[PDB]
Amino acid sequence: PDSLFAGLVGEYYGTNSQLNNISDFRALVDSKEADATFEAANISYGRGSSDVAKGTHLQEFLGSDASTLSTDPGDNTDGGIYLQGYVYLEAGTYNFKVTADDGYEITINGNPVATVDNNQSVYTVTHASFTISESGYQAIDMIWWDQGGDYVFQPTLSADGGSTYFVLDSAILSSTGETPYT
Ligand SMILES: O[C@@H]1[C@H](O)[C@H](O)CO[C@H]1O
Ligand SMILES: [Ca+2]
Ligand SMILES: [Ca+2]
Ligand SMILES: [Ca+2]
Ligand SMILES: [Ca+2]
Repeated sequence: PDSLFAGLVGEYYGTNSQLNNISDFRALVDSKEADATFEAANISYGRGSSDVAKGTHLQEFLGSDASTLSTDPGDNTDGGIYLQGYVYLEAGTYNFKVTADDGYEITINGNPVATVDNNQSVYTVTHASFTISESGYQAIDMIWWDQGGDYVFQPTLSADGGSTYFVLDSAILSSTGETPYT
């Protein structure tokens, strides 16, 4: 049985190898069990300095979500997160606008909808629009990593053509696709 909560299933992975791109982080996820798990209920993390994978920087980064950490990871030089679950969206057009250091990839219903395939100091990209064909819980996943140094990750989503944006949080997230009453 998987727990039902108003959030995405979060996994954190650390490494002492360099993360240069999405492929490197995905390979890290493939390589071992998560160094920690958590509930991603308010997906607006950071900013901080001095490596997300060192000390208590991950806790600080995750903020409001860190109280659900399964463990306190040890130090690593590089690290990142893999989030998966569901997001309630009505049928229509949407686009992400994401602030991040380093890179990331967000997919909805298996298709990438926001990609930065490289390291970067903090930068905000307004991504291309995508459509949702049927109202309901949509499958969503995210990866994000830090190669070192500073770190931040705030995807925001617009339903109104880029006029307003919102953070993905417990209002609309579901870990399993069932309706959370938590
Ligand atoms: O956080 C930043 C970014 O990772 C950049 O790519 C290299 O410098 C680090 O300090
Ligand atoms: Ca794994
Ligand atoms: Ca730690
Ligand atoms: Ca590094
Ligand atoms: Ca960084």
